[PDB]
Amino acid sequence: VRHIAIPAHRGLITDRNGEPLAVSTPVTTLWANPKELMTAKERWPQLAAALGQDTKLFADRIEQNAEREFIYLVRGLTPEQGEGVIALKVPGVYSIEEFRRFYPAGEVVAHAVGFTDVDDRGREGIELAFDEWLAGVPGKRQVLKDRRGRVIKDVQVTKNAKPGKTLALSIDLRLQYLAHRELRNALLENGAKAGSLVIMDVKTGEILAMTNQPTYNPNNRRNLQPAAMRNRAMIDVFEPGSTVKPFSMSAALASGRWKPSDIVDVYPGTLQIGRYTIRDVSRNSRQLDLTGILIKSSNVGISKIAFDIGAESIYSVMQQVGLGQDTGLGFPGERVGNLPNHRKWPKAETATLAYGYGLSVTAIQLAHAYAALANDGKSVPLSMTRVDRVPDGVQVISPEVASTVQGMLQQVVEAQGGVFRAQVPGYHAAGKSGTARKNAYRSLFAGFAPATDPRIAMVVVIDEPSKAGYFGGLVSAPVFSKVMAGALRLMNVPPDNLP
Ligand SMILES: *C(=O)[C@H](CO/N=C(\CCC(=O)O)C(=O)O)NC(=O)/C(=N\OCc1cc(=O)c(O)cn1O)c1csc(N)n1
Repeated sequence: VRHIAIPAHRGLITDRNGEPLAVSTPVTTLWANPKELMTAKERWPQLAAALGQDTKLFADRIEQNAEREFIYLVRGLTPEQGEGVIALKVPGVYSIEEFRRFYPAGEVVAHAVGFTDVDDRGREGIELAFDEWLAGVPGKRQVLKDRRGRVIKDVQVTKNAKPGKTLALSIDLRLQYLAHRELRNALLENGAKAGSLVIMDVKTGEILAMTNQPTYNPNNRRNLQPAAMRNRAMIDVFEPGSTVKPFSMSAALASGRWKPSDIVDVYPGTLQIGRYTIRDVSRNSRQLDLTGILIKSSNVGISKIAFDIGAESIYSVMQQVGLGQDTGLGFPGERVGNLPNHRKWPKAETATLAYGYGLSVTAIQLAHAYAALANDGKSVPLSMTRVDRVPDGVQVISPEVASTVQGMLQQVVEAQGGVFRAQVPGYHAAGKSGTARKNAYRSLFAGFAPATDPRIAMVVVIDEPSKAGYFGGLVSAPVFSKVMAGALRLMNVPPDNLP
């Protein structure tokens, strides 16, 4: 080794507004030439103490490595701590300017921003996904070692350590803080195991917030269990249940055979498909219109519509909105989930698909799907980075069918017997709850607002609420209301519910 690489300054990660999220902070690494340290043995106890180390263990280490010309003493200390060891004037001890990451928002954006390893290389989240952009390239400086390893002179500074590039995230730190606090509070109040909350800008494909509970302080990574490190919104796959019925309804409305005032008979709240029985959660209905099917979350109702239209039209919509499909985000450990397909769709698979059983999705897929519906049936590619020029997007559902589904979803939140807990102060809000049985449950609420001209889509996933109430509308809906209210206010969205 006659040439050494100067660690590059890792690029700044900021939120959409330039609020710092990952900052490269100067640190100092101490290394030694054992052949030189072996000539200053009386100095070892002073040095042993200065680096923390036990006196005899430190000496054993230098005696074993006595023939080597380089070893690390201690990596990434505070510059002043490094200074304090250099000030001892121990022959063979040399310093290196190094970089370590500091995460100002800490636990609030841990899962999204991720973290770097010992070597300042991206390991998790955005740190890894954008490692090439962030890392830059180290620089080579020529050194002059006589023979014993003693540095005489820096001959030629050929290549300079090119710093990493800045990266602005789509995340709004104000919305992220609001989402994190409200999800944390919901978990406490419901005695929940875990939770996820995703906020999307419907017009840009931007992830405005992505929070998971439990979270970790990335700055104090020691002791940590992977349960708090899981980026659940992108990794945890679940059956979306009744939250996918608006998509089955979109295929119904696009077929030409269905209108919202159409009536379905769901009595007695059960439907036998030979060996299999479709069962409604509440079984006190007979005739329901299409909005009623969504309000009462009738699996029987949607299965009957599904038999009429075919599972092919339902599969298509779900697939086009991104459920069980690649998000193109390239995040570490990102699960794609599953949208089963068939040549010939059997009656049982048709029903289960219509009501969200069998298929598995991520919180991120569900939010993106709701964003397409909120964005007048137009799907915009997902983004974790600030979007300056909006991509063209794909018309996945017709503007008219999307507008009708929106009105129905507004009625799911507003109408008698609906999800009144999702209601947003001064705005019309639209959405659908879900309760997936795992005897444990996953509480879901997906929606968007203002129901008039939608701006933001939101998915709230509450994993295992241990209180008497577990339905998505009891558990996840009040979280949506609070976070949606705060987000509409922060983005200065005009109210649509005035006289
Ligand atoms: C939608 O998510 C449905 C219906 O329940 N949804 C509710 C409950 C509130 C209410 O309407 O009274 C909501 O909107 O919050 N979810 C289910 O049907 C699921 N589980 O419930 C039990 C169940 C499961 C099942 O497979 C079945 O055929 C019948 N029942 O009763 C569910 C759907 S996917 C999954 N893992 N669970």
